[PDB]
Amino acid sequence: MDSIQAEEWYFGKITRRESERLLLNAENPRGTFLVRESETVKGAYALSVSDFDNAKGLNVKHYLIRKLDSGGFYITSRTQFNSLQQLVAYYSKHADGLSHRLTTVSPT
Ligand SMILES: N[C@@H](Cc1ccc(OP(=O)(O)O)cc1)C(=O)O
Repeated sequence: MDSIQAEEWYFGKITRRESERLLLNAENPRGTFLVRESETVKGAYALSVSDFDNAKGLNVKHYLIRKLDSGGFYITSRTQFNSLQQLVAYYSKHADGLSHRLTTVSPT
């Protein structure tokens, strides 16, 4: 499997604030996204996704991706993935509990 660093949507140690600055671009389709390290939960990841909310308008959603020491990743413990690549593919197809499905890799 490709290392996560080879994936166009993986931005590593980009901060939550830096991810919001990027994803709040009004040109980005709803569901523009990247994956990053979590700043608050060591060893976890975050899925950061451009959104349009009925009340808040343009906003960025952040979903915490937990990593099992035994192997695998999840946002909801009932729905586990063997890789971040599998997780991104799954949430690209359907929201299944996110605000919106993933549509667009954050441009850079
Ligand atoms: N519901 C939380 C879930 C969350 C928690 C932490 C997290 O990592 P970081 O602090 O790097 O954004 C990402 C998502 C949120 O909207 O922030």
